[PDB]
Amino acid sequence: YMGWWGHMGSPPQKGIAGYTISPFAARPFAGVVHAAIFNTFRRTKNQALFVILPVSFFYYVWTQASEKNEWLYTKAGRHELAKAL
Amino acid sequence: ATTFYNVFVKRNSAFVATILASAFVFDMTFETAIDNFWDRINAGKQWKDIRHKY
Amino acid sequence: MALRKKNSLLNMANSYVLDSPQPSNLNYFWNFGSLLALCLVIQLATGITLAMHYTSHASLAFDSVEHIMRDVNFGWFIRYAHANTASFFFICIYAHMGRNIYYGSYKTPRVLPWSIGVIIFLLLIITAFMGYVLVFGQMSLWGATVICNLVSAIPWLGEDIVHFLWGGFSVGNPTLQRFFALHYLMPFVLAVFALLHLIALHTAGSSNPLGITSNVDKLSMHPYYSFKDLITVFAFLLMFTLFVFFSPDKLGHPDNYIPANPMVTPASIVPEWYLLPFYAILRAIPDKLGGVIAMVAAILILLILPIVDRSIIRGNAFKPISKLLFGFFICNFLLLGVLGQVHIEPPFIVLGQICTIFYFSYFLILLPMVSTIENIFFYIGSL
Amino acid sequence: MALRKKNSLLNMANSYVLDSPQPSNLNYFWNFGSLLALCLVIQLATGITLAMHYTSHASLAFDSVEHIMRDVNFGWFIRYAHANTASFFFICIYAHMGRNIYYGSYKTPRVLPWSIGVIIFLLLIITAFMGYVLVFGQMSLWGATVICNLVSAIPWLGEDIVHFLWGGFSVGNPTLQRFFALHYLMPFVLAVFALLHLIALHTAGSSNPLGITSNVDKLSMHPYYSFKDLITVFAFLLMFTLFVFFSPDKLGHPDNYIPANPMVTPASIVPEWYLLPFYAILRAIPDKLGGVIAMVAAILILLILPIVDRSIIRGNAFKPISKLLFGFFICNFLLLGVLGQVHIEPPFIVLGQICTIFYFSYFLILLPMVSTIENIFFYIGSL
Amino acid sequence: MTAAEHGLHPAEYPWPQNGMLSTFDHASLRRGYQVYKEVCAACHSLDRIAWRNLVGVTHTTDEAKAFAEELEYDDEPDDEGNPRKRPGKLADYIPGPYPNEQAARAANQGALPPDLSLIAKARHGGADYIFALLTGYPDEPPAGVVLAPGMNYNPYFPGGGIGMARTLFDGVVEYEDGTPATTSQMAKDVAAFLTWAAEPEHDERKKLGLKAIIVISAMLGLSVYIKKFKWSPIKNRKFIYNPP
Amino acid sequence: MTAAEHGLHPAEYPWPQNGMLSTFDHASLRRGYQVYKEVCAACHSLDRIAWRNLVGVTHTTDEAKAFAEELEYDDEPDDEGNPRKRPGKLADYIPGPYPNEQAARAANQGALPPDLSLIAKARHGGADYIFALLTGYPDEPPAGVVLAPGMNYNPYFPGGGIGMARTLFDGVVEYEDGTPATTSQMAKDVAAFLTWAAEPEHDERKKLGLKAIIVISAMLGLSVYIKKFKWSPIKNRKFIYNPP
Ligand code: HEC
Ligand code: HEC
Ligand code: HEM
Ligand code: HEM
Ligand code: HEM
Ligand code: HEM
Ligand SMILES: CCCCCC[C@H]1C(=O)O[C@H](C)[C@H](NC(=O)c2cccc(NC=O)c2O)C(=O)O[C@@H](C)[C@@H]1OC(=O)CC(C)C
Ligand SMILES: CCCCCCCCCCCCO[C@@H]1O[C@H](CO)[C@@H](O[C@H]2O[C@H](CO)[C@@H](O)[C@H](O)[C@H]2O)[C@H](O)[C@H]1O
Repeated sequence: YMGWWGHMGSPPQKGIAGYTISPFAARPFAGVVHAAIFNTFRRTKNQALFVILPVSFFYYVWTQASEKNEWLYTKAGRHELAKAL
Repeated sequence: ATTFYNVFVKRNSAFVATILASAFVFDMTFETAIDNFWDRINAGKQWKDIRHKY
Repeated sequence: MALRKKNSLLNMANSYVLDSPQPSNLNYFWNFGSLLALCLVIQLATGITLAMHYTSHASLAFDSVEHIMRDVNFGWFIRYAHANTASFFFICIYAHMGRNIYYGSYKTPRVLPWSIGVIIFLLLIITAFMGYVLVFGQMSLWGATVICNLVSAIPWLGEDIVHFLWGGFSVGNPTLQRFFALHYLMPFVLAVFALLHLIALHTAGSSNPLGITSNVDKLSMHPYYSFKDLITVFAFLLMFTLFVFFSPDKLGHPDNYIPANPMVTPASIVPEWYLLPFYAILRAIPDKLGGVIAMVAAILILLILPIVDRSIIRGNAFKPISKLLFGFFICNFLLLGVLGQVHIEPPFIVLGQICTIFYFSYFLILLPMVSTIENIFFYIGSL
Repeated sequence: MALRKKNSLLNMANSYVLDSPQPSNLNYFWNFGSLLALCLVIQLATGITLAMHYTSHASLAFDSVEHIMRDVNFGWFIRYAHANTASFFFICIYAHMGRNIYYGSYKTPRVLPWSIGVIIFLLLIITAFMGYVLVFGQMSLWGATVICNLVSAIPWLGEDIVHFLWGGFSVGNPTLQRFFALHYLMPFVLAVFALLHLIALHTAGSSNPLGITSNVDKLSMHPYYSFKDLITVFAFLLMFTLFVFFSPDKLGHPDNYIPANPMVTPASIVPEWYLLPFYAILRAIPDKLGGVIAMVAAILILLILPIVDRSIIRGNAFKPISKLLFGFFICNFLLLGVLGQVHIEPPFIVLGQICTIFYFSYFLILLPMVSTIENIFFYIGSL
Repeated sequence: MTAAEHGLHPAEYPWPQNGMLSTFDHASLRRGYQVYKEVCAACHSLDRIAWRNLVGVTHTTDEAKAFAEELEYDDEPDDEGNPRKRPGKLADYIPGPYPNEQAARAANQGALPPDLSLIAKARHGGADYIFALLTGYPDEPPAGVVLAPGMNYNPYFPGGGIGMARTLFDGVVEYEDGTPATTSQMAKDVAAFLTWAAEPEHDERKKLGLKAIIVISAMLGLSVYIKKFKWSPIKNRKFIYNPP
Repeated sequence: MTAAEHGLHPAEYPWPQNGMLSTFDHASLRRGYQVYKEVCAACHSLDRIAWRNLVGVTHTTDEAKAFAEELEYDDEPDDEGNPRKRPGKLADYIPGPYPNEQAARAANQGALPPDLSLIAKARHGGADYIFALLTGYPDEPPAGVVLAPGMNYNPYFPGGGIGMARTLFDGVVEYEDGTPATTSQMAKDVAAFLTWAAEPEHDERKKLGLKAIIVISAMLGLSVYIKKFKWSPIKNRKFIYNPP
């Protein structure tokens, strides 16, 4: 499924013209400030839920479990610990 | 800029020689600079600072 | 013809590091492969150097490690580099495997590099397990004892196999000397399998974040990905620097600075952090043999991803529901890791069982269901 | 398409061990390559096993070898197999190199496999030198001392380099522990170079005893050469059996059963037999640095055979004068070996110098002259 | 587990060596050596430290040679093969109070005082744990705590009952530099000294770390420039498509 | 070198163990143990041999336990950490006559009697050298030989002057099996015993060798048949050429 240069396995290409300029002719950091702020904000906003939802759920579950475990091993939690074991 | 390019950059042999010479100088000067800075932020704490009492 | 292409030896190197045609749109998650190569090179360099100063005999082992720390020039650095890079090796390998699962790198035509990859991961685990025993501190000894006693669960022959592994009736000098020899060897085996999985990959080439063919638009490995890999090499070296020079013991267990004592049992025997999720899976099953099977199955089940993923599309970039499921799967795997080092106490016991069920149900139920439904949604949604 | 050809991993194995096209007329001197592979496999298996029972610390090293001999089940066999196979490795390598020189295997288009072969030979020498030190008997210590002091001849920095190699001011514990780590490593390096020289060979294929092309008449590697290689595998195992089981110490020095003692100097410090010719060459030159250079040059000069052989015909099968010269060259190399273990006494001193001159004059004078004259004799003789 | 079973967590004290660019205070190290020597060394060894280790850290070559030369160590046997002693040298290790574990336990009601060479790394908390433990013996155990025989209450110790009694009291040591030897001062000095003993590369390691951080950061910045420079023709590529 | 500097080469004696299929004579091994124990052990150790090694070779389990139990070995310290002795066990090594080299040399006019556990492998000649040396002290040194003080003439020893005197004389041992204890008999038995001590796998090794030889020879024969079978189409190939 992959060939090599000259016969890479692409369907025939035709009709596309590609253009570019030398690295010495270009500003490598052109538009860096706009990208760093606006592009990153757009990219982050669109992915935020896929991180927030699972992280917040599993952090909540952990927090509840760790707090219960702590409470069960106090004096106040003696009776509930006895039942839990 | 032309002169500088022509002497130090154009020939890779010269470019590599200049990079290695610079690395040598950097290495020696950076050592000395860090040593002095480290001694100033940790002044009075090191053996070299209390050695004179003994 | 250029010499790099004409000469057969040069041409093999050329094919992997220079002319190798790569997709033009690999993101920074494609940098973990070369970081893993860097960890391997550091472990070989530091490990062979430690082997010049270490003594594998149980009467001298722990003291030889103190001699390295105290007397060998830069011995402290070489030891801390080796110990911390073992952790970084696992961070990079989990990132690399996470990328592979998210982007569908296990799908045809890349089943074979993925399957060899699963073996690489098992070899890493064994290598790191044996290396940790070599210190012969309290955790070294007691971790070896508990982990090797899992083999006793093998029916009929299990006990005999354990005595054979130990070279005696408990973990002692014979065990330590054999772990040294095998710890030295296993990284060479691992380097071979790493090379094999890249040769297998080279038939299809790298996948890419869109999941489509890159045969339409290729870039040479050098200079593009060479220079992209340097960025993460230096990011890695900065992380490495902060641990090795400023916090060299953060990732370790203080009990491993106590010499092994078969009489005294440490308060808690836990594996190194990178093994913790597998340990939580083992604890979840009450049966001894059950627990062992589940723990092995938790790794071997990666081999069925090419089958249970029913999607007609490679990878998750365009699959919102798959992305959510993947996020839950990852966070569950981290929670299993945390539960691997809590005490066996309520309510962590039941939590560990629910998380274990979710871990397996991702492969067996959820991914096949979600991938089936998304196929239908793509087709109906775009009619 | 057959799977062996279709699958890229299988296809690489296929290319070397199965479909590999070979000349149909290889004689039994083409069997040494697979015998060398067998020696390497035995050394890896026995060496890794010894490493599970050996202790590299100078206070325990010699005793760990006695523990292997006396207490480890079949330890005596594993140790004797490892020690004797080191000798067999050199017998096979000299036969293999002898075949290559007689049959013109170093000529174009096989300069590159021959040149990598010269490095393999150097790596074998270093590997075996370090392995012998590990016993830490009298010959181990004193041989390490005299051989490592040759480095002191390097001008200006020589003494500093020796102290750096030793890790101290004489051969001691630091030296032994580093030799263990490097002895473990070097065989893996040697296996890589062995593979490289076969990849380089695979472009031209094997030469054959007639020196002509075999592109006209090829045979698959399997089953023909597979089954031919088994004959010499069993012949080798019979020789191995007679040494390991019936005369396990014949090739060794009794002094290596005395523990290393820096005070007492053994009567005679000689290298292992397979290094003796190089030692005689070193002794021949009175100057220390001169002797070191000559000894290294005696191996590196193999690299110029592709240049000094002026023949238009590959190999010696049809060259009566070259065959006679080759016979003298071989017997001289054996005489140098014998002179490497005589005492520095008359008349062996002058004999060693004459044999040393003849060794070098084969490459520099005789082979270029004889090969030039034979070219003319073939042309005029067949007009 | 109960909090008692874990032991109370020690406060985070502001040690001089806390801080990416901070060394130990060598004057505190010297004072801590003196507390080890006059208090702890009665029960605890420091077996991984040789006299040469103190030189250029806490003491001069001559002071350390003087400490070594006051002791007797086993020499090689004489010519009749009889045992002999010699005075100590800089190469010698600091000798412990007991010949073996059995002697150590017999002197300490069954408990074995650990070697202190690694103790700062061998306990969660490090210097903070050592300082907290030494200064955290309450006059009276909390009501209800039943101590086993030969145990002392200390909340920092897991389980609460430790076989080591309180040993630091105001003025048990007279510091040679005139520092007032309070309980707190001696606990701070000895904790600093033991931290040094566990990690004597500390000062050098952190200075080399500073050099590494600077170089690696600069190289990271330059590698970003160079990557972006080389990639700009790809990033800037434009296409015009005319369907055939 | 002169022949004197090399030492005379020992005769080749026909040992029972010479011979591809021959074991040691175990009765000679037992007698040789008794010579070691009653003569050599005054000056020479056998440090690599444990009591368990004799069992099923020269002695029964009970005889060897009896030898071990007659001696005292260092035990673990008692509860006050004081030294203790225990009776020997089968696991213990046979103890040597001297505590150290210095004591050994002091008892032997400066010479150090070597440990004999490996001596049969550590000398050219093996058993033949040991037998020749023990039986080769002439009554008088050859005229002209000047012995250094405390040296004895023995031509088998390189240089001729050995620090060990003749020790085997007719009837210094009374064998428990009734064999006449002549100089020659005792030298033969002790040489056999020391050869066993150097190579205790000997008997097993040679029997496994016999099995290996047989199997490998058969496999060599069959591999020749199979090679020739597979190659016969190539070897038998014939050509007819008709030039185009
Ligand atoms: C006379 C006895 C004695 C003196 C004096 C003494 N210790 Fe101890 N120490 C012990 C004993 C006994 C233990 C073991 C306690 C146990 O395990 O129950 C111990 C334990 C410790 C521990 C380890 C506690 C743990 O977590 O396991 C540290 C740290 C310690 N001592 C430091 C010191 C320091 C610092 C000093 C003095 C400046 C000191 N000790 C003085 C007897 C002593
Ligand atoms: C009372 C002293 C003494 C007795 C008894 C003794 N030896 Fe020795 N033996 C020595 C000394 C001393 C040497 C060292 C001689 C030297 O190196 O000059 C020695 C050396 C040897 C050597 C090594 C010679 C060499 O080549 O280096 C052998 C073998 C030997 N003894 C065997 C025996 C045997 C067998 C017996 C008795 C059955 C025996 N010895 C009895 C004192 C003794
Ligand atoms: C994949 C590569 C490797 C990994 C993941 C790895 C992992 C480890 C680990 C976790 C330890 C315990 C470290 C500690 O806490 O002190 C260790 C110790 C050790 N490793 Fe490795 N290792 C690797 C390669 C090697 C190699 C190639 C050698 C060559 C001998 C080696 C030699 C050692 C030695 C001698 C020790 C004991 C001394 C010490 O603890 O630092 N390692 N290794
Ligand atoms: C020593 C450990 C490893 C090393 C050095 C290594 C190295 C690499 C490298 C350099 C690549 C190509 C660049 C990249 O995608 O990152 C790669 C790709 C890959 N690796 Fe790994 N790898 C290792 C372990 C693993 C493991 C454990 C797995 C799987 C469980 C795996 C599966 C893959 C797959 C499927 C690919 C192709 C991914 C793609 O381009 O789409 N590897 N590896
Ligand atoms: C080309 C492969 C090798 C050669 C030529 C070789 C050669 C040698 C030699 C000559 C000795 C001295 C043997 C003796 O007289 O006792 C030796 C010892 C040793 N070798 Fe190797 N060796 C090889 C591979 C290995 C490997 C891969 C290991 C893995 C650790 C290893 C481990 C040892 C050890 C532990 C000893 C010391 C114990 C002993 O003397 O038997 N060797 N080797
Ligand atoms: C570990 C050591 C070595 C191994 C395993 C090895 C293996 C082999 C094998 C299997 C072959 C093809 C079959 C044959 O001709 O015998 C071969 C050919 C060759 N080897 Fe080696 N070899 C080793 C060392 C060397 C050395 C030291 C040299 C040269 C100084 C050398 C030079 C060559 C050459 C030139 C060939 C092609 C010969 C021809 O077919 O005409 N090899 N080797
Ligand atoms: C030296 C000749 C032997 C050929 C193998 C050498 C190494 C080799 O192939 O290099 C390449 C640089 C490779 N990276 C890639 O493919 C790559 C492809 C796409 C994108 C990126 N980066 C994106 O941003 C990549 O980085 C890599 O890191 O692989 C190592 C593991 C290989 O080492 C070995 O297997 C031997 C041992 C160290 C495991
Ligand atoms: C123990 C060693 C570890 C594993 C290494 C396996 C063997 C070494 C293989 C690396 C060499 C691969 O390098 C290349 O591979 C291809 C793929 O088969 C082979 O290619 C060769 O066989 C194929 C078909 O069998 C032919 O179409 C081709 O003309 C020929 O060159 C050659 O061998 C070599 O040109």
